[PDB]
Amino acid sequence: GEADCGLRPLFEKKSLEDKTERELLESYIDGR
Amino acid sequence: IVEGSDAEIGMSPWQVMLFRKSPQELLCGASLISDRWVLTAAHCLLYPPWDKNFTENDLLVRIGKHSRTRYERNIEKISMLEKIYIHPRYNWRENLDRDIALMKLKKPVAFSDYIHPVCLPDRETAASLLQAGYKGRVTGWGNLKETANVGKGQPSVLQVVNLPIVERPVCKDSTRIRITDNMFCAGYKPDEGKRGDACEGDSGGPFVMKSPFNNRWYQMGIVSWGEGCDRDGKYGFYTHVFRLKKWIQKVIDQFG
RNA sequence: GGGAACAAAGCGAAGCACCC
Ligand SMILES: *C[C@@](*)(O)[C@H](CCCNC(N)=[NH2+])NC(=O)[C@@H]1CCCN1C(=O)[C@H](N)Cc1ccccc1
Ligand SMILES: *[C@@H]1O[C@H](CO)[C@@H](O)[C@H](O)[C@H]1NC(C)=O
Ligand SMILES: [Ca+2]
Ligand SMILES: [Mg+2]
Repeated sequence: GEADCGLRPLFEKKSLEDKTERELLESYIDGR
Repeated sequence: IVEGSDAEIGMSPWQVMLFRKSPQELLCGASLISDRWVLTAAHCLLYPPWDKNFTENDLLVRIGKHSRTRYERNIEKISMLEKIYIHPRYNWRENLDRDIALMKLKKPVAFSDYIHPVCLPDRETAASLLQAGYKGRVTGWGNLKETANVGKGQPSVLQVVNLPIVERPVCKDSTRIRITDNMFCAGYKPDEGKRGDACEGDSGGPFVMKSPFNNRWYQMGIVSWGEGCDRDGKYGFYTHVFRLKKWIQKVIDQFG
């Protein structure tokens, strides 16, 4: 394990994103 | 959670509520890491300076919740604890070093739209993502204001806030308390204008990161301690999950 | 070089006493 961890049934598994996850992804742009 | 907002439904399906049987009250947060293991902060279970020393039968876990108080019929699941494991070097006397505990459930929970485990980081994932300036996410039903009795400062539903990881020397200079290599801190600096923090009630809850490499959510931190909540020049402190992963795995590999 | 080091004592946008 843990096979299928970290993938939310109502978001990643539906290819839908929550309202603020883009803020997390943008924080990687630079660093560090 | 101070200066966060309402979670969306199913936004944090690994969120667990630790709940006292008598009186009936919320104790802490926690996270689901498999169908029968729950991760939380040691000080939620054992803190002698507050005469706190819970046994398995004092507690429930409530999984799949959104409302703080309403019983969520056909959504939430309630499990009893089979056993509690406190980190054997947990330092409650000084600084809550290694503020981490595992709870084994009496029977496995079934996963659903609202219940799903978070990943724990491997070395590469931790080394890549646990960097100052990167943001993660903290969730809880804890207090809305530094200043739990007061119902105006208790949320109706699960709260969420995103916060950047802070450079270790800044964490260290912010406080007279000794910061160990098994902790990190997060929060906006006063010059960054934005606000937010965990607070009392949020301990045990997860600090999570979404991996840009495989789109999976990883728990990097556990809400552990602070001084006040959301003060300028103060930061929240978190147990460093990757640093204590060997212990987590040891317990799980050994105890079923 | 390998293991261990329940990240133990330590050492910056933290990544570097035991056995073979
Ligand atoms: C148990 C948790 O709900 C809570 C989390 C507080 C988080 N605060 C912020 N701003 N992110 N933890 C605590 O209340 C812990 C447990 C014991 C005392 N404590 C503290 O946070 C004190 N305020 C400071 C402290 C005292 C002694 C040892 C370490 C920290
Ligand atoms: C906690 O509780 C158990 C009894 O349930 C007791 O044996 C143990 O010594 C207590 N520990 C502390 C530090 O108070
Ligand atoms: Ca602050
Ligand atoms: Mg150490």
